[PDB]
Amino acid sequence: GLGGLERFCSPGKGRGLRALQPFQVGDLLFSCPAYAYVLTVNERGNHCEYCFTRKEGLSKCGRCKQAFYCNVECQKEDWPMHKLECSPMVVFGENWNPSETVRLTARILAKQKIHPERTPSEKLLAVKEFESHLDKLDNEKKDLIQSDIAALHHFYSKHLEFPDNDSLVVLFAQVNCNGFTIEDEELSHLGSAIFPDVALMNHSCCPNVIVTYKGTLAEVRAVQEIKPGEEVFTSYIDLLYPTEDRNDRLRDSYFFTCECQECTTKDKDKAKVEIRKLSDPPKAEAIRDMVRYARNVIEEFRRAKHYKSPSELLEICELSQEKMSSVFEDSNVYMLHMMYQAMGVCLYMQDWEGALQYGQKIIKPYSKHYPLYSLNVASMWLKLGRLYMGLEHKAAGEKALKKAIAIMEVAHGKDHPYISEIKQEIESH
Ligand SMILES: O=C(NCCCN1CCCC1)c1cc(-c2ccccc2N2CCN(CCc3ccc(Cl)c(Cl)c3)CC2)nc2n[nH]cc12
Ligand SMILES: C[S@@+](CC[C@H](N)C(=O)[O-])C[C@H]1O[C@@H](n2cnc3c(N)ncnc32)[C@H](O)[C@@H]1O
Ligand SMILES: [Zn+2]
Ligand SMILES: [Zn+2]
Ligand SMILES: [Zn+2]
Repeated sequence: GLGGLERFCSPGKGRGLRALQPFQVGDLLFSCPAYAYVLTVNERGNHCEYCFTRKEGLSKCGRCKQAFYCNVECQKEDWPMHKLECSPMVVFGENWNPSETVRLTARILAKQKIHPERTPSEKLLAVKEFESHLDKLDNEKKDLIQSDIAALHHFYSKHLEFPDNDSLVVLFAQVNCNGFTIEDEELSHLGSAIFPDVALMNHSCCPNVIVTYKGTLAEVRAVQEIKPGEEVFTSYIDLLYPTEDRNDRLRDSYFFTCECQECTTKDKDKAKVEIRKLSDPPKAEAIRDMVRYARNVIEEFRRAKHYKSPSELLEICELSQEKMSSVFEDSNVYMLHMMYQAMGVCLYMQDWEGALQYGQKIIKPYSKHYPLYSLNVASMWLKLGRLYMGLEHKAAGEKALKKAIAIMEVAHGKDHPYISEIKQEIESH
């Protein structure tokens, strides 16, 4: 196993990770190399397929022209995994579209055939031992898994010997329960991976650890002091939202209800759903209605970004904020979500001024709603800093870049390449 830690039976939480020694804020508890991993399609050409290094001048795979590498070594090392997609991409052509979940599951199957023995990524929890929640699956989820199984057979039958359908619904449910997405310093999606020992950790809305990535390596660092005997908890979800919203997401994606201090006390719920203080305050029924509206526009926008124009997307943000502002304060998390979505539309449109004015309204409430060390508030400071720097506002930029570094030093470690990059950005301008 891992030094200073141990696997244990967490009452009402199945298996978990327990500390056998003290850990201070910013200490690295452990690292876990990716068992299986996949670079997201939209990041091809930007990062090396094998090690996830973000570099200019990456070598293109001559066969498929859709895999990029640091050099010939990264290329040869990725071939046992790349071989699953190389020829299929050119033969299926435009028809090649398996979901990221399917791309990852294919590599797990390939890894199980090549390396059946326990890997260095499985010191405490093995891939085969993963929780699946098979018995909890409803018709909607079973249908989704069946769509994934059909795509797995459709695109990856060349090198893989598949187990029966029942073993594959168990596998896909394990991947849903235990899979990780890898994000960059701005929380932008890079890919998906399997980190078995990292999947041992249970959830808390007040976590004592944070997971970050150093290429394909997962790193676990304390964001609170951890004493011997204490369970080590990470957050599975976005902690901006009130208790009900967090537990709806936790029940839906992870089949459990959280009972952490935050969910029990609901301390942050009041400010998260802050109401405008006005002559004749809004009635309880007016609040519940606005909240119902808010959750519906979130869903509406999520669907809309796939097919609506950037001006239509901003229109939804601006109009929903207008309707909500009659009842809701600007610091209210539903206003924040729409402002964050509007900021993203500006960034894509390269409207740096527009992005900056949204970010400026988001950062103070973010700090108030998120825990002391948070990747979401670090990433927002970083975005804000780069916007200021880009728009020639160097003093405001250096200040925001340093605010981001202060959180990142705890979460990513002092020596993290993302911090060396940000420091080079402070140096240059
Ligand atoms: O890293 C992520 N979250 C942080 C905490 C992760 N840790 C890791 C150990 C504990 C928590 C994260 C991972 C994934 C991810 C990565 C790989 C494969 C499938 C992934 N997804 C899983 C969720 N699924 C949603 C719908 C669903 C749910 C259950 C079922 Cl059964 C079905 Cl059918 C469909 C979609 C696929 N995705 C994500 N999205 N947002 C966030 C996501
Ligand atoms: C990635 S696994 C974590 C390790 C898991 N406990 C095991 O024994 O394999 C995620 C699953 O653990 C359970 N879990 C995690 N955090 C929990 C919590 N705070 N309360 C209850 N169950 C939790 C849920 O069943 C969830 O789907
Ligand atoms: Zn590389
Ligand atoms: Zn290729
Ligand atoms: Zn909680």
